[PDB]
Amino acid sequence: KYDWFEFFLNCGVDVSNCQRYTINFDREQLTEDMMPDINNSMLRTLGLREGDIVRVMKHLDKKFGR
Repeated sequence: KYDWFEFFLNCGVDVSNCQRYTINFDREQLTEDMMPDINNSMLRTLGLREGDIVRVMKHLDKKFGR
């Protein structure tokens, strides 16, 4: 099972939100292979705060060379 908590922490998300977002990603069946498909709309659907959407997308864009 993918460690979403570590991923959010590495994005600079605050520890409380890391817990909440991990619960949500796990429940909603998000996996590592889906990371290239993640966009702002989806993160908003998954309940991320606007600041955290920015942080996570900045990380993913850097990861995937965008």
